Amino acid sequence: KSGGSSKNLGGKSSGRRQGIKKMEGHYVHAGNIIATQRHFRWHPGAHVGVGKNKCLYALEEGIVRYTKEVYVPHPRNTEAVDLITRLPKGAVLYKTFVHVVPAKPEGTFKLVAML
RNA sequence: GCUAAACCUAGCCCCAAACCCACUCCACCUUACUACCAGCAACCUUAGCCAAACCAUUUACAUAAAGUAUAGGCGAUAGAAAUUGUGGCGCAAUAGAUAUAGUACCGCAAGGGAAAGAUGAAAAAUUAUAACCAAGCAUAAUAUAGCAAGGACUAACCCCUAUACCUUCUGCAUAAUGAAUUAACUAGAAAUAACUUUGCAAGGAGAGCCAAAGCUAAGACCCCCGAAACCAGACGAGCUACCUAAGAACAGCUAAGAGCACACCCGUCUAUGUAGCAAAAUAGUGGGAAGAUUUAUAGGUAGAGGCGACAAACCUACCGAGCCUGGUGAUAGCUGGUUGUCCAAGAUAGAAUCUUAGUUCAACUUUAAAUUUGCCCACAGAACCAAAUCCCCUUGUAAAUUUAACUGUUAGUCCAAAGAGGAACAGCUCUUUGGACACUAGGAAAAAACCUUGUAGAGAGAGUAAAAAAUUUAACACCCAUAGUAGGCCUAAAAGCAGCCACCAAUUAAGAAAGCGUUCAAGCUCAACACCAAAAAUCCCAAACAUAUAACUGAACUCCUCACACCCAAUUGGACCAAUCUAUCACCCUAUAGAAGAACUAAUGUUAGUAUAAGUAACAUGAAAACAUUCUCCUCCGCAUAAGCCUGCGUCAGA
RNA sequence: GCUCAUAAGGAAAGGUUAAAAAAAGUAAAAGGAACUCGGCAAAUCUUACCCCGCCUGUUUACCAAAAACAUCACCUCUAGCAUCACCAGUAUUAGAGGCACCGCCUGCCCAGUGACACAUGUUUAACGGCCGCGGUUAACCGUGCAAAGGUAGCAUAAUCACUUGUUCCUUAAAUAGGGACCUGUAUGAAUGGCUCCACGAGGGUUCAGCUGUCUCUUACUUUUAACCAGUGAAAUUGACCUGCCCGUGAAGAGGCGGGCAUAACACAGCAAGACGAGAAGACCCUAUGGAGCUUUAAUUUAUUAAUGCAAACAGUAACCUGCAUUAAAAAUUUCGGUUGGGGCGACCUCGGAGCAGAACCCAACCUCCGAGCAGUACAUGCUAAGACUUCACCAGUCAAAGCGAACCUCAAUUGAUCCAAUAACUUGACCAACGGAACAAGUUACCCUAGGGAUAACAGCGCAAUCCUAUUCUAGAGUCCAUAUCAACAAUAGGGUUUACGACCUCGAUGUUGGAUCAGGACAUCCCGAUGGUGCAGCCGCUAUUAAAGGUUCGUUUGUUCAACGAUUAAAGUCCUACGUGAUCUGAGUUCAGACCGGAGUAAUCCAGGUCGGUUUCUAUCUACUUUAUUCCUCCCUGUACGAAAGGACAAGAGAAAUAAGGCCUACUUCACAAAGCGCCUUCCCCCGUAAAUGAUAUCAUCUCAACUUAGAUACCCACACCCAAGAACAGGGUU
RNA sequence: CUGGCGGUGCUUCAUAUCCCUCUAGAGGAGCCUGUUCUGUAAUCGAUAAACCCCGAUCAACCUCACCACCUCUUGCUCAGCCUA
RNA sequence: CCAUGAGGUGGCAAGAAAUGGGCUACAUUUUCUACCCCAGAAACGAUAGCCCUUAUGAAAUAAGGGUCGAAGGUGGAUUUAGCAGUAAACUAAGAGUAGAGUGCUUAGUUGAACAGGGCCCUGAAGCGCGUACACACCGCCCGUCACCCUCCUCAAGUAUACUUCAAA
Ligand SMILES: [Mg+2]
Ligand SMILES: [Mg+2]
Ligand SMILES: [Mg+2]
Ligand SMILES: [Mg+2]
Ligand SMILES: [Mg+2]
Ligand SMILES: [Mg+2]
Ligand SMILES: [Mg+2]
Ligand SMILES: [Mg+2]
Ligand SMILES: [Mg+2]
Ligand SMILES: [Mg+2]
Ligand SMILES: [Mg+2]
Ligand SMILES: [Mg+2]
Ligand SMILES: [Mg+2]
Ligand SMILES: [Mg+2]
Ligand SMILES: [Mg+2]
Ligand SMILES: [Mg+2]
Ligand SMILES: [Mg+2]
Ligand SMILES: [Mg+2]
Ligand SMILES: [Mg+2]
Ligand SMILES: [Mg+2]
Ligand SMILES: [Mg+2]
Ligand SMILES: [Mg+2]
Ligand SMILES: [Mg+2]
Ligand SMILES: [Mg+2]
Ligand SMILES: [Mg+2]
Ligand SMILES: [Mg+2]
Ligand SMILES: [Mg+2]
Ligand SMILES: [Mg+2]
Ligand SMILES: [Mg+2]
Ligand SMILES: [Mg+2]
Ligand SMILES: [Mg+2]
Ligand SMILES: [Mg+2]
Ligand SMILES: [Mg+2]
Ligand SMILES: [Mg+2]
Ligand SMILES: [Mg+2]
Ligand SMILES: [Mg+2]
Ligand SMILES: [Mg+2]
Ligand SMILES: [Mg+2]
Ligand SMILES: [Mg+2]
Ligand SMILES: [Mg+2]
Ligand SMILES: [Mg+2]
Ligand SMILES: [Mg+2]
Ligand SMILES: [Mg+2]
Ligand SMILES: [Mg+2]
Ligand SMILES: [Mg+2]
Ligand SMILES: [Mg+2]
Ligand SMILES: [Mg+2]
Ligand SMILES: [Mg+2]
Ligand SMILES: [Mg+2]
Ligand SMILES: [Mg+2]
Ligand SMILES: [Mg+2]
Ligand SMILES: [Mg+2]
Ligand SMILES: [Mg+2]
Ligand SMILES: [Mg+2]
Ligand SMILES: [Mg+2]
Ligand SMILES: [Mg+2]
Ligand SMILES: [Mg+2]
Ligand SMILES: [Mg+2]
Ligand SMILES: [Mg+2]
Ligand SMILES: [Mg+2]
Ligand SMILES: [Mg+2]
Ligand SMILES: [Mg+2]
Ligand SMILES: [Mg+2]
Ligand SMILES: [Mg+2]
Ligand SMILES: [Mg+2]
Ligand SMILES: [Mg+2]
Ligand SMILES: [Mg+2]
Ligand SMILES: [Mg+2]
Ligand SMILES: [Mg+2]
Ligand SMILES: [Mg+2]
Ligand SMILES: [Mg+2]
Ligand SMILES: [Mg+2]
Ligand SMILES: [Mg+2]
Ligand SMILES: [Mg+2]
Ligand SMILES: [Mg+2]
Ligand SMILES: [Mg+2]
Ligand SMILES: [Mg+2]
Ligand SMILES: [Mg+2]
Ligand SMILES: [Mg+2]
Ligand SMILES: [Mg+2]
Repeated sequence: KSGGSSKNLGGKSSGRRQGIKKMEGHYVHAGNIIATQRHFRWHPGAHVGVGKNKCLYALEEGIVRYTKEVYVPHPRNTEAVDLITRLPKGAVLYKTFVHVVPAKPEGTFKLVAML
């Protein structure tokens, strides 16, 4: 027995727990993490921030909603521009975005005093 | 009825209170119980087990301050002061002091250690109580068969049923340990904190301690036996190893640490013995037997040591270092056990750990309480390199979150599918989804895991779920033969089959040839025409019928009369209760509260008697006789003494 | 100290019979070691060899008595001296060591350790070592390195498999014994190499004699056994009203599912089972439980002696005490985890790919890819709503804003407490055994203890990777000729007999192989019986089926079944029986303590290396048991049938020999009023596998898984008391 | 006994000789010149005094009698023979 | 014996590998110029190609005429002859090549040292010693392992033949 005992070590990693934390229809508050995962899964949509680990987190109190909108990234990403140019005429990427439909308003004009 | 069973009084533990004893007569440090004569003696840090999962520094010897400061491989732990101020809710011969006594017994020695008895006013009462109560036997031996029991039965057996208990482990009669019963003893002491009920309240408690509803007081919770092994000093050279002083022994024969051979020293081998003669024996063959020889007496060498012709052998039957005392009831992830009745809830994804036989967290489970949403939920929502899964309103329901507690689980096995390595094998090792087993019920033969089925009782009632293996392949249409010829290439040769070509066509109507056999041709058929699966070793294993009408039998499942808390491992929450003492009327034996040395089918548990092999193994005493005496055999044995014992086969009376 | 057998000293037989088994003695018809690993009890009394040890002597009282231990002889080192020994001694004297007398010898090396301050070197008779690559079965060439590179010598060793060596004998067989070869690659010199005078309870062979060890055992006495009288234990027991076969069953059933059986107890033997009975298996494994031994493992020098300093006095311009070093040997401790049993090999932290395919999720002694970092600012600044969170915790990740300036990329890429530096921001780990004791090794076959078949060596159990047996298409051979016969590439069925594989009860015990008596069963049949084919002119042969009623040798070696060989008969078959049977036996060794040979190891110890020897218990309780024809040789068949000659048979009858069983002492022996064999008599029935009349499905033909015919139980029996050929008692026969 | 030989002894000579002194050149590169011969169809004889600036006083062919290609029996020679 | 011969075109004349010799020049009077012996400076070598192939010719090796006008670096033992027209320098004709240079025969000019001492190396002559040598030191030669091989001695246990028996 040599060269085939257990030289292929290293595979002893636990689960990273990276998925969806607030499914669609849930009343998420401002600041809660919506999901965490590697590689841009759900691109940022309306009222959805992005941290450093390519994660998402709600910014306003509302219900989470997912749609399929066209993808038009920033010209900075030369790789994205190249991939787009490599597509034919009638071609669309259609990525998965995330939205947060706001419920409450930003404020209300209340009566202070009668002068 | 033999053997048995009980008596309870002597004495023990606690403190409550004082501080105790001690030479008539001789004798006692030499060899202790010895009338008598010329020689140093004293003061010493205790170690160690154990806990930090090892272990070195470390670990204990009135109240409050305060378990604070402080010290501490700053971790396990240790831890001050100033200030303060004359009886038993005991024991009653396996209990109580070990005690009738520190008695024999082990013993040369330190050292360890038990029981004696049972009526009373008269035992200078003759004369016995009332038999009854466990274990072993008699009155009284068995009469097909099989966990010693049930339904029964008019009856014992005969009929059907069911695989001893506890512990472990996923799984049990298993052939895994425990066990002969009986009587006695024998194994959960409490903690910061938490729950319930009393009393007062922003205060209570009989200074001190706690206060954004708190404190006080009570009730309720933390097992036993079991090593190897260390420390300090005693006791041990009377046997073994060595040394010292003075003594003893060694026939004879042949002839010098010479040879054979008495006594004598040790035992290389056989046989018997193996609970024997002996916790190391009996005969010869064995080596020596004027010398490194054996031994009588006394003294010296004692464990971190002594000794040692090294056997790492011996030092009082067991020496890789003898026993005792006090630390040690040492420790121990480990074997074993952990006592009365009944009801209810009650099976776990994983991680860390000098770690996978152990511990913590998480998760499962239990108790009391405040809150409201817990599960299948429907459109929809949830990725570029198949069964599926998450959220999910109405809808079935009544379950879920949290607070405060704390023990218990955290080694699993099998089945259907995805698999992973192995041989697309293993009652093979490990995951994912579901079920079962650890929990009873009816079957597949005896089955854990397979099919059906759960809320617990009776009735000599009714209706159902699962439920009984089937099946025998081999013929065959079997009438019948001219020729252009030996076509051509190679083949001396294959002409019809060593090899290739086209494969025509005359027979009236069909192969330049589909097989067989020829070196080669010779011969025999055919295409077509004319009726035509079993075998392995103790002996195969339920009797058994193909022919009376499809439906029966078949549970702890459902129903019928009553009332229902009365079928889980570990754990948890509750209702009762045999015995004793205490305070209460009782008083032919019971109630309210206070306590547990409070409740035995087991811990190769201890004490006492008794079954079991078992009347089996072991065993002796030479013969006749007038018990005067005589006869047969053996002898390396016998005489006195140093070592050692203390009256230990003579008489008198009874055993 | 005495005569050691006599003037001393004692009674081996409680009484009857002599069942079975064992032991102590007497003899034995032919052999004298041929059963046996061994000449191991009893008798002769004895001849020649090898290894080792100088010979005597001692060792493990209590399993190993030696090939070990010690020295008369040689050699190494230390000591210049007197009052307790060493010493009332003095260098030829003593102390500490290596080897083994005597003879031939002790060849080389201080790189490394130790001892000598020897002015830098000595010491190997101290610890230890004496080499490799290509060549006309090798000298000598080309060389590399150090200390030399095994010199002499001995040889298949007590010397790692090769090993049962080669080689010639010793016998009928020789892994037993011995004459020579280095090739012993790991022999080889006072860790001593070789011969030899005497010797060995040391370990292995052998020539002429020897015995019951066996061939084949028998008769007698005693011990001893049974009954009648007495007393009188222990190991052990859950209760037993206790059978057998098939299958299951925590995996070998007297109590389970189905069948066979079963009147009651008692003695006389039994050791197959009740995984039988005595010891918390001694072999394997766990223990942050121990102890012995060894140092260059982690620590302290308590103690001894010498060193430098201090006080301590004499000199000038000599004893104690305290502080650190050195050698000795002393004082405490440990020897981490995984391993489909333990060591060995490998691993110990983290990220990704498939298992885990569509929220998360899960296993690495399953197959892979990577990292203890890498590049520019230093607003990588100070604050703070809400969340994710490697399935716990400790540890990690995103973030609206608020103040201050604007007009980071990557995937793991790491480090907790205490402690230390630091005036103070801040920093300190290959703690990788990476959730991390502040630093600790090797062995135990001299081991102890608490436990484990959670976890091993033998079994049982399940698989069938390996093998064997049969069949299927023929590939290929077999002179034409696949299928008389052999048989590739594959598939279908049976095996658990070999090697493993899994550890499911059996480590508070299942005693391990051969060899002895005894054998039970199965046929994949070696032979005796019957058939078909054949490369069958006959025997000798080959193949396929039935038949297990029977038989299945004598010996030489190595402990080994297996393993080689000599002669037989027709054959010297396989397999299971817990590698059948140790409560029937055996010890040869396999698990032990001591020693030797070569090696590993600085040392203790070990080679799963080789041998010298190594206490084998049981008093029976239960179940169960304890009395009924086989072959070979010979004679008429004889030289027959068969050819080309050699060669050479079928059946039947008869004589004799053995096998196993049933009997006897009158001849022969052991011997005597008996019994036994070596001596003598008897032993008898076919076995299902084939070949044939007669005809249909299938008017042919045709043996019948269509109808019908051929080779196709006899034996023993069932009316008190004395002796016995009957018997342990009981029972039986005779008693004119 | 003759001779050879001697790092063999003694004595006498060497007059560019053997040294004690002195001259131009080889021991530095290119053309010509040779040799053993790898190219080849290609003489190569001597290959240390006795052989190479020897046929060389010269290798476009003539030197070259060596083969790629053709030649002949009277072979200009009563041949060539440079084939040993 | 119908060539192993020679005759008709072609060729070898570059160095696998080793190398002597003739010329070019390795520098300060090298290379340049005047006085026909009145001085200095940079401190110089087409060595071969290409055509006319010169010298000829069927066909061209140092070339007379058009392209290298530079680059090499007096070297260590040893070596050649030279006692004076010698060593060393400065110029021409030509045997022979049809064909020629830097070679060779002849014809010319300038012109050293020491010209003295010894066998230490070498050669010769006279006396003499030794000789295992004689195709004569390039000799004989001694001892290391042996095939076709010729023999012997020792050797523990073995097999065969043989003397002694009775002279007791
Ligand atoms: Mg992975
Ligand atoms: Mg403790
Ligand atoms: Mg501790
Ligand atoms: Mg005070
Ligand atoms: Mg008492
Ligand atoms: Mg008491
Ligand atoms: Mg009774
Ligand atoms: Mg019963
Ligand atoms: Mg229990
Ligand atoms: Mg238990
Ligand atoms: Mg288990
Ligand atoms: Mg049992
Ligand atoms: Mg409150
Ligand atoms: Mg003594
Ligand atoms: Mg002794
Ligand atoms: Mg012996
Ligand atoms: Mg015994
Ligand atoms: Mg002796
Ligand atoms: Mg003697
Ligand atoms: Mg004597
Ligand atoms: Mg002790
Ligand atoms: Mg304890
Ligand atoms: Mg542990
Ligand atoms: Mg147990
Ligand atoms: Mg109890
Ligand atoms: Mg329940
Ligand atoms: Mg750790
Ligand atoms: Mg398993
Ligand atoms: Mg269960
Ligand atoms: Mg019900
Ligand atoms: Mg009791
Ligand atoms: Mg027991
Ligand atoms: Mg008990
Ligand atoms: Mg008995
Ligand atoms: Mg007697
Ligand atoms: Mg008797
Ligand atoms: Mg005889
Ligand atoms: Mg005999
Ligand atoms: Mg035998
Ligand atoms: Mg034998
Ligand atoms: Mg023998
Ligand atoms: Mg003899
Ligand atoms: Mg000796
Ligand atoms: Mg012993
Ligand atoms: Mg002995
Ligand atoms: Mg000695
Ligand atoms: Mg001596
Ligand atoms: Mg030596
Ligand atoms: Mg060997
Ligand atoms: Mg008896
Ligand atoms: Mg009796
Ligand atoms: Mg017992
Ligand atoms: Mg069974
Ligand atoms: Mg049983
Ligand atoms: Mg047992
Ligand atoms: Mg045990
Ligand atoms: Mg301990
Ligand atoms: Mg300990
Ligand atoms: Mg392990
Ligand atoms: Mg978490
Ligand atoms: Mg902002
Ligand atoms: Mg971690
Ligand atoms: Mg660490
Ligand atoms: Mg540690
Ligand atoms: Mg040993
Ligand atoms: Mg096994
Ligand atoms: Mg063929
Ligand atoms: Mg197991
Ligand atoms: Mg075991
Ligand atoms: Mg055990
Ligand atoms: Mg047992
Ligand atoms: Mg058969
Ligand atoms: Mg066996
Ligand atoms: Mg047995
Ligand atoms: Mg020893
Ligand atoms: Mg030796
Ligand atoms: Mg026995
Ligand atoms: Mg009996
Ligand atoms: Mg009985
Ligand atoms: Mg010629």
